[PDB]
Parts: sequence; C-alpha cells; structure tokens
Amino acid sequence: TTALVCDNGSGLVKAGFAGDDAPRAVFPSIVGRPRHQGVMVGMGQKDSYVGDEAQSKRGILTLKYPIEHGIITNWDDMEKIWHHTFYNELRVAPEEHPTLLTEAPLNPKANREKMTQIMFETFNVPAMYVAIQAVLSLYASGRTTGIVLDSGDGVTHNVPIYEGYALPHAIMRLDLAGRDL
Amino acid sequence: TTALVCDNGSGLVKAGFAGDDAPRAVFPSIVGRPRHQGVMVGMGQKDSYVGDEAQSKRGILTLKYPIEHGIITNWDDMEKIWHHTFYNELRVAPEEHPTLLTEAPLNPKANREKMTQIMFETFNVPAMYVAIQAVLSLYASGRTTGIVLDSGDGVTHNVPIYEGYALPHAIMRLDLAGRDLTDYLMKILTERGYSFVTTAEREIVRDIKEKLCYVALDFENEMATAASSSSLEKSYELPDGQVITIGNERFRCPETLFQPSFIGMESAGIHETTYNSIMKCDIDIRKDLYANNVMSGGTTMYPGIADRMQKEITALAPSTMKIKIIAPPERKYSVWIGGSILASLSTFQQMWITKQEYDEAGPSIVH
Amino acid sequence: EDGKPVWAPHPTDGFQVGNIVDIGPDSLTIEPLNQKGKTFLALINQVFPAEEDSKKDVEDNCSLMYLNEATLLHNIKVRYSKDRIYTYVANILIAVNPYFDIPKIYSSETIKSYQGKSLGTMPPHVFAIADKAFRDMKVLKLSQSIIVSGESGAGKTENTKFVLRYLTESYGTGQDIDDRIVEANPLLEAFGNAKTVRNNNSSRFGKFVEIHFNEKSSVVGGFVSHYLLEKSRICVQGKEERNYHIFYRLCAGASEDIRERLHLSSPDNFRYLNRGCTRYFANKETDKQILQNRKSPEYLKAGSLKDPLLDDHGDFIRMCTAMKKIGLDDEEKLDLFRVVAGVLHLGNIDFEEAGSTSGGCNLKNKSTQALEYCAELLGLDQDDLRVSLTTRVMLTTAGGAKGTVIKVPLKVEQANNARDALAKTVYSHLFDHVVNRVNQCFPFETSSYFIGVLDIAGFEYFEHNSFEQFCINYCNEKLQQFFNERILKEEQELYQKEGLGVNEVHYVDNQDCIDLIEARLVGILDILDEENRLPQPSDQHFTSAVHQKHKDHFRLSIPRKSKLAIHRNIRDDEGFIIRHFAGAVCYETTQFVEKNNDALHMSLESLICESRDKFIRELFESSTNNNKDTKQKAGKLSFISVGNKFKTQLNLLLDKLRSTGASFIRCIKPNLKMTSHHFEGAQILSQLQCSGMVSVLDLMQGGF
Ligand SMILES: Nc1ncnc2c1ncn2[C@@H]1O[C@H](COP(=O)(O)OP(=O)(O)O)[C@@H](O)[C@H]1O
Ligand SMILES: Nc1ncnc2c1ncn2[C@@H]1O[C@H](COP(=O)(O)OP(=O)(O)O)[C@@H](O)[C@H]1O
Ligand SMILES: [Mg+2]
Ligand SMILES: [Mg+2]
Repeated sequence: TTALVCDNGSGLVKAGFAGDDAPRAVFPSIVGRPRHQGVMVGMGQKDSYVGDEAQSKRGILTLKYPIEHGIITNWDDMEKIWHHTFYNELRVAPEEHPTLLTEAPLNPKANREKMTQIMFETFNVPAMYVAIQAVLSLYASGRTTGIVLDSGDGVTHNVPIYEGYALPHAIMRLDLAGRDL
Repeated sequence: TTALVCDNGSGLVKAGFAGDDAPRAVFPSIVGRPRHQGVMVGMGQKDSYVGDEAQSKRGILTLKYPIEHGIITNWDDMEKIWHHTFYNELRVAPEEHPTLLTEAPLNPKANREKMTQIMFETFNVPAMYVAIQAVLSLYASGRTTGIVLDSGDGVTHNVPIYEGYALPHAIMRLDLAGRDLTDYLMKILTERGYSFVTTAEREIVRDIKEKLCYVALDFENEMATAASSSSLEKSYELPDGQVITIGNERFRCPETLFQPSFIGMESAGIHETTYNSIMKCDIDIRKDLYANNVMSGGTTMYPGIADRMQKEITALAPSTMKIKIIAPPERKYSVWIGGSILASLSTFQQMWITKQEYDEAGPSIVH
Repeated sequence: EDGKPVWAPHPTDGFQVGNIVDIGPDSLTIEPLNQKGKTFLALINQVFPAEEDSKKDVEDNCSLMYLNEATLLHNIKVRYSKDRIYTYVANILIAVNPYFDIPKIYSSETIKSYQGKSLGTMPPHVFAIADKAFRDMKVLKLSQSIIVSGESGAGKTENTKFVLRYLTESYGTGQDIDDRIVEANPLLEAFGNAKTVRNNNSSRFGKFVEIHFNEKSSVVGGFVSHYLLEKSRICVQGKEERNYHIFYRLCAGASEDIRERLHLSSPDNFRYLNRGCTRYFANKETDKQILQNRKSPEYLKAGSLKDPLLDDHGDFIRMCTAMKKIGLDDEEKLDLFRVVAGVLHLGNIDFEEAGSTSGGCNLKNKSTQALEYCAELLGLDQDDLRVSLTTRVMLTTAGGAKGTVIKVPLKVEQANNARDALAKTVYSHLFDHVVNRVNQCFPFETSSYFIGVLDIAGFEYFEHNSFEQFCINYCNEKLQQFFNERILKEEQELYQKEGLGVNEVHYVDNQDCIDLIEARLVGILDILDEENRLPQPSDQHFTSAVHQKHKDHFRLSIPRKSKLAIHRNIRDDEGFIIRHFAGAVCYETTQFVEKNNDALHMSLESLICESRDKFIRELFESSTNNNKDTKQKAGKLSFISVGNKFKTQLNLLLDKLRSTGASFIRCIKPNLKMTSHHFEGAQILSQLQCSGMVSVLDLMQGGF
C-alpha cells in the first residue's frame, strides 16, 4: 500500500513514508564501537551503537561514517544502519511496503548492482527502485526545466534538465562539499 | 460548399480556404523526435511533434524536413504532416469538401500519381486536383502573358506563358534556391568563427537568412567598399545571449544566386536561365515576354531584387527594347493567392477529379 | 407493422400521423396523413406503431395495445386538453405542470376521496402515490423515498408540496412541519438557487426533506438534509451564468444603512461575480428602485433580466421577513450578513511573482486595502493573514528527535488555487450552519421510519458543456442506474405474484459507463485527481491521457467524430464525447483541470478555524454535545480532492437510497414561457428522452 522513501544521504539519512509532510527520522550517518575497557559490569552495552544514540555517547566510542567520498565503505556496516532505520525509527516490517532508494548522480558501477542484490537478499522487500538525488530536487520546487545544483555532504552535483529530459553529456559531479569543508 | 487550397510548400506549408483573405496557417513543415532520454516521467510526450510545435522546442529534438530536393521523403512522415495540418489548424474533416493541392513544375512521375492515390485512400476526400505552383502565380498577378517564378527552399522553376497557353518546350527547373543559400550561409558564417553543426541550430541560420541579408547592385563595386574600413556590420543577438557582428557575408549569401560558380557547379545564373527560356520561345512572342517578367516565391524577398535583376537583364537583352520587371508585394503568399482565385470561381467547378471518376479511373487519371 | 398508420417525424409537434407507401432496408417513404403532398424519407428510429382509434386516452398506460415512446407522447397530448395532468405509467407517475389552478383537484374534498385506496382502484393522481408511500412503509417495514427529476419549473417544486400536504392533512392530522417549508421559501432559495443557461432559477443542491414516522406510525417530526452543492460555482461562472442568488440579492437588495456597514460595491468590483453575468432579475416597479450606485456597467448598459417570477431587489427584503417567520434573531441576522460580505471581499486579494531572494510569491500593491477590509469581516489579523496566504508552515518534528516549525513558500499558482479553496470552504460551511439552524426550529420527537423527498437538478445540456455539467450529469447517470434497478426488481415481484409467468429480460446495465468515469485508478475522475498532483498541471495533458489509456471503451470517441455538427469545431485535446442514458453529450476540457485543482494548506485551514469573531468560530464545527476540538496541525492530505470529494458525498446518498423504497415522480414542462394551454413538441419529446422514461419503456417488453 503506502510506499517508503528512505534516503541514503551522507548526512543525515532521512526516512519517512511517501508524502505528505516531512522526514520522520533524521540522524547522522554514524556507527561507533566502544574503545575503552568495561568495569561496571551491567554489562548493558551494544557491540555497535548507531545514531541518535551514537551521538549521545560521545567520547567513549570510535565513530565510523559508513559513506565516505560518495561511496559506502562495506555492506557489513551498511546493513546495521539499515536495521536501525527500519526497526527503531519507522517500526514497519520490510516485507510490508515497496521501497524507494536514492543514490548519488554518477556513482561507480557496480555499486548499484551489489547494493540492489544485497538489499533484496538481506531484507526481503517486495519491490524497489533507485532514483538519483539531483533529479528529485526538480520535483520539490515543481519546475520542468532548469539546471539543478544539489549540494550535500560529501558530494555536490550540477545536472541540467530541459522539459523534461536530462542531457547525459552535460552532467558534472564534484567530490568536494561538505566533508572537506 | 467551398474548396480548400492547401499548399505543399518547400518551406513553409500554407493552408487556407478559397477566398477572401490570406492563408490561415503557416508553419515550417518539420517533424522532430525527442533526441535524449526522459526523466520527468509524465510520460506526456508525442511520438513526433510536427511544426509549428516542433519549432517552439528547439535543441531537444532531431529535426527532419519531409520535403527535401523538391520531393517528399516518404508518406510515413507526410500523412502525419497532413493530419496535423487539417486538424490542429483549420478544424475541418477532409470528407467535407473538394481539395486543391499544389506540386513542383516537372514533378517526377509516378510521385504525383502515388501522392494523388495515397491522399484519396488516406483522407477519403470527395474530389481532388493538383495545379503546378509556378502557373498559379499567373492568376495572382492577374496577367495573361509572361514568365512565372516559384522559387522555394530548394527548388526554383522558370515557366513561360502566352495568352494564356503554357509552352511545354521552354520550361526550366533549377536545383538551387533556397536551401543551397541556407547551407552556403552556414558554410561562410563558419568561415568567421561561429559553428552550428546540429540541425536544430540550422534553423537560426534560416532566420538570419530571412531578416538580415540583401542583394548587391554591382557585386564587384559593393565588394570593394566592403573591403574598406566602412561599417557594414549589423549586430544580431542569439538565443543564448551571444552577439554576432556580420558584414561581408550579409550581401555575399544572396549573391550566390547569380553565378553559381561560387559553389563551382555548372548550372547557369537566374539572369541567364530567365533569358534562355525566352530565347526558347518562338520569335514573335518574345516582344510581349519582355515586360511580363513576374517574380514570386518567398526566396525572392531579399531587398535589392528585382532592380539588380532589371539592370542585369537590360544589359543582356537586345538594345532598344523595354524590360520592366514586376515584383509583387507579399511574394511569400503569391502561389496561394493564385489558387484561391481559381478554385473559388466557375468554370472550374466541373473540372475536379471526383470520387466515382477516380474509383473508375484508378491512379492513371492524373495526366 | 404493414398498412396501419405509424408515427412520422414532425418538426414542431414531435410526431404526426402517416403511412408507408414504399420501403427500403432502414429508410421508409413516409406519406403524412394531414400533409399528404410532402412525402419524405425517414428512418427506422423515426417510425413507431400507433393505436387504431385516436379517439381515446389511457388512465393505465399498461393497457395500451401498441406501447412505445410515440404512443406515450400522444397520450399526454390528448389528456392535457381534458384537464388531466396526472398519468399512471406503471410504477412511474408523469405529472405535467399546467401553469394555472385547475378546478377542484387540490382540494380537501379531493384528499378524502383518495384516502387509503390503492393503485388501479382510483384514477391517476399524485395523492395516489403519496397514499401508496404510507402503505408501502408501515406494512412493508421499509422507509420510503419520492424521487423527483426534471427541468426547473417542471412541477418538481409543486408536486412535492402536494405530497407533504397530503402526508400532513390525510395522515399526520396536524404536526407543524407543512408550512415551515413555505415560511422559509425565499430563505432557502437565495443560498442554493443559481442561474444556468437552460434554467433561470434552479436549486443546485440535493434537497432531501425527510418526514419521520415512529413505531406507532404517527408523524413525529421532519428533518431537512442537503447534498452536493456545486463547489466551482462559488468562485467561477461561465458566459451568461451567475453565482448563487444571495450574491445578487445581497448586492442589489441591501439598503444604505446596511451597505455602509458591509462596504458593498457593484458586482464589477467583486472578482467572484464580474466574470459571469452581473444583471439582476426585477419587475416593473422594482426596476425603478435599484439605486445608481448598485448598478454595474452591465446593468447600466443592458438593465434587468426578464422573467415574470424573478425579482432580486425585492426578494432580499422578503428573505429578511422570512428570518422572522422561521426563527432567526435580530442580532444574529447582522452576523449572517458579515460572513456573506466577507466572501465577496475574499476574492479580491491577488498574488504576484517573487521579489528576488528565497523564491515564493508576494501580494500585489493594489491588494493591500483588499485584505484589510476583508480581515475585519472574517475576523483575522491583517499582518498574520498575509503570511498564511503565501507560505506553507510545517515541522522538523515528526517521529525521531524534537525539532521546530519551518516555513516553505507556496508557488504563485499554488496561492491562486489556495485563495479560491478558502472561499469553497467558508461558504460551504456557512450553508450547513443555515440548514442546521433551520432544523432546530422544529426538533423531532423520535425516529424509526421515514418518507422523504429526493429532489435534484435534472439532466442539463447547453451549447458548450463544462465541468459543472459533467458533475451534474454524472450524478444523474448513477440515479438512472438506481432507477432501472428498481424497475427490474418490480417486474420480478409481479410475475409470480399475479401468476403471469417465469419470463425474464436482459437487464439494461451501464457498468461500462460507470467504469469510464470512476474506477480503481482507471476512470476519468481517477486521471483528474492524478493531474492535480503533477509538477506543472496542464490542459493538453489531461485530455490526451484520457484517449491514451481509455481508448478501448465504446462510450468514448474524439470530438471531431461528433454526430452533432456544432461540436466538430473542437479539436483532439480540447474535449471529448461521453455517451450517457439521455444521449451523447460532448464536454470541453477548457478550465476542467483549473476547477478541480483547488487545495488547502494546513496552517491556512488552521487559521480560518482560529478566527477572532464568535459567529465565525461556530461555523467550522463541532457542536457542544459530546465536545471534541480540531487539532492545531496536520500532515496529509494537502490536495484533499475536489472531484473525489464530490464522488464520495454522492456515494453516501446512493447507499441511503438503497435502504429505502422507490416512488419515481417524473415532471414534464410543457412550454418555455410557462403559460397555460401552450404546447411545444420540440421540448416535450426532448424531456421524455432526457428523463430516463425511454429506458423504462425499452425495459418493458412484457405485453401484459
Ligand atoms: N545551517 C547550515 N549551514 C551550513 N551547513 C549546514 C547547515 N545545516 C546542515 N548543514 C550541513 O549539511 C549537511 C547535510 O546535508 P544533506 O542535505 O543531508 O546532504 P545529503 O542529503 O546528501 O546527506 C550536514 O553535513 C551539515 O554539515
Ligand atoms: N524576407 C526574406 N528574405 C529572404 N528570404 C526569405 C524571406 N522570407 C522568407 N524567406 C525564405 O523563403 C522561403 C519560403 O519560400 P516559399 O514561398 O514558402 O517557398 P514554397 O512556397 O515553395 O515553400 C523560406 O525558406 C525562407 O528561407
Ligand atoms: Mg546527496
Ligand atoms: Mg514552390
């Protein structure tokens, strides 16, 4: 029934059902393991904390951003991000909805393949598609023509679209803003 | 009731009923498919956009002229031209009235047959007739004698007519004006550092060929002061904001029509093809062919003709004989203003090829 | 037949008598009986069998030997000159408005002549249908409904009051509800009656007056219900059409000690009125009374509209007399004029382009005094209201961490559609407050069973048809479905009751016509709600998508194939032809999307609800009894819907009709001028073919 838009930002991963208001959950793309010896013996701790809670536990962990310069480092950390997003934020079962995933305009082959394959076999979703993040920013201001400057951590892009075709030969990708800032 | 004159332009298809004003629809014949992958996902897009709608969306299409070298490319594109023309302009179904179509003088057989045959089977008109585009400018000027000029992008023709009979033995057809003037303008404006490789951008070349060019009176002598410091620059502005200042090429491009040796081809200039058609007529008739030299077609709209043509012909024609050249206003619609008078009046109400007559006769009824 | 006189297509009278003197496969060489030398050719659908003696008429139309649609037309031509306005056609009563008072047929002596007697034991009358509805209620254990269709002024007002007179005098024996409809007669006329091309004064809502009966079977109360008041008409009007009649009676009829309070101007100065017709209706004495400052340039140039029963100058005066009769106070009547005058100054506000930074839209310099003189009428702050008409307020708080309240501006087209969505919310909730105030002047004792009257606007067709006539005629197709559903059920409850047989007929279905208009993301209304959602809405894309996907359906063709020559001028993406129960009516698609695309922003819906006046806060619900307040913010449903909210409210009325029995009373208008004895067979034959009466005669194959 209701589709799910889950955005693979490098921020600030954003998660919320299809329309009509705002992202349900936003938190920094951080997984962090504990770097100090345990001595209070609850034990009470996790093998890995995701955000929000990995940003409440500052100074006791070693933060690892799983997406770096426009690519995910390995899918072992990525799946734990995913598990946190579906379960303790959105709460819904993955088999319930068709999902919609985002990518970066001009992202390396075969990282959309490997992604699509791993995500189907790990979470067992019933249908899916991947739309690029710059193109979607056309829809937000509801224009059918124009050059889109979509700038987020850690990849900005410059994509030209004209009524309503995207020129494959004029797309520019900068690996610059915002983590280098 | 009324008949419809729908002119199969070289350009520039013209459509309007018979009388009393001017053509109702003009658009530049093109079909254009979308040349890049879609991303807005309405889906919302036509299989092919025809003109004028294919000219309000330049740069995302692959423009294909259906009329090229004086013949239609295929009726797969042509029927879609026709359907667009009747339906989203004139607002009438072809089964309503007798139609009138135009062609190019000395048209390739059986491409006037195949045309006539296909148009009857595709649109199911109640009557059909095809008149040649040069001859119709005779009616437009209201004359009874004289040589008639249908010059369009890119086949011109030169037909002599005498009171009011046509002469089969003196008709001349040139493959030259006006698409070779367009293609040449792109070849000598590239010569001053402005490239325009793509088809859509070629339309911009046509638009400055229309607006900014003019015909020199004495080529060598206008060329001399062009070589001088003197400013012949007129500044054009382009769709992306580019400012182009052209001088020399501005009078060079139409001059191509005199002495086609600029291209290097053997074909004679309009100057001489006009003359040689007159000197293929019987000697007594020549007396009334001078001063009934009547020009027409949109490609003759350049300023500086006909009085260049006049001064040039008067130099080649025999001494102490008067030659005044007749240049109509609004020459771009001349042919259509011809057709309009003919098909509206009696006698020719009983001279159409009607449905039973066509069905009984078959395709060999055109000649 | 062969030999016997048949009906022949006559221009002014519809059908004339005639004979067949040569024949073809489907063309007949018809010689007229009374004009023998004219001898024309006519088709199979223009010839119909006729009875042997023309010196007769039928009281029971099932008694015809030749029962067809031409012999039904001849029966009400002869009976009109015998002073008989009622005609029994099976379970369908055909009542013809005579436009004068016939001797002794509406009398109290006439009422006790029919009393308690069943069909086939008394001749045709409307009191034999009203007496049937009391007996096919208590014994049958089923609530009842009288369904009234037909063109305006055809007798659908007059037969309904004779039914409610007969249920009060014959069976209620009192109960004060009969003239409370009469006491607020101009009061409910002004709010819902408008002007259309075909109808000068037609009510545009589904007036559903229900009459409660208890377990003892006494008349214990009534209740007035309203359905489907036209949303688009509030803001947009076509050529020579008007808005509602209270928007002309308040403009014309307001005094100078009331107009200085409301700050009224002539209709050319009100943006929701100047686009249609601004002329007022009047009479010879009131045409002298309309003041120089009340006249618009249309009234200055062309004066008052012509019609003997309509006066817009006097009926605002006779409206305020009626508020004393029904039960409205003198303090509250003035607050019922500030809300109506606040709608008129709501439409004048306008919104231009972005300035520079942060995108969005701003107000026009000439729309500053248009917001200040409106905000004191609707009770809103002049500085806070400008923000809500130009931005979209939302939050960063929604499911994870606690955030704050952010601002996303609206586009220019999203602000123009939002200002008209506010006027289609305020006048719509005002009209439920006028009806709910009237229903509290006679609160019912109890409930159990009910005999109600459904009256609705008929099948409307003009020279060019729009979105307003697509939603009226879509309501009449569904009501035509329920008409044919009860007729097939009646014949099925007749043949084993009287022993006639086991015979059965192929039902006249219309599911392909329903599936064409509405479905599960397949209909025309399904494409229409999709077009409102698009990044840039268009009018060329809405028409072309209908014949892209819905091409296979038979009841849809391109406008250029039209049988009527006049609609062939329209081209491919400008319109479509939809075949219905009353024929193929073409519609243009110009402004069809524009009238559908209104939508209302969350903190603009939660700003007019937050109003700084007291009569206004009462308007957007909910009552004190079981009190519970509307939330400050929301998210969903943005667009909401126009063409789906009109379909959803109609589905609440079709399922209420399915729980009731049926009493179908079709009303025929005999002439245009509304004068006695006059007869037009170019208007009478057209109302048999536009009221569903033809579909019933083509379902009747019985022969009994
Ligand atoms: N007010 C602000 N000023 C400057 N930078 C900001 C502000 N708010 C957020 N950011 C930066 O923007 C980034 C989030 O960008 P985002 O749109 O989430 O990119 P993506 O969607 O590609 O992850 C954060 O890393 C943060 O550093
Ligand atoms: N003012 C002008 N000066 C020069 N050339 C023109 C002018 N206006 C139109 N043309 C040319 O004339 C052509 C149209 O000629 P037209 O009479 O339509 O020929 P045809 O009727 O055979 O199609 C166009 O291709 C255009 O390039
Ligand atoms: Mg991004
Ligand atoms: Mg030509």
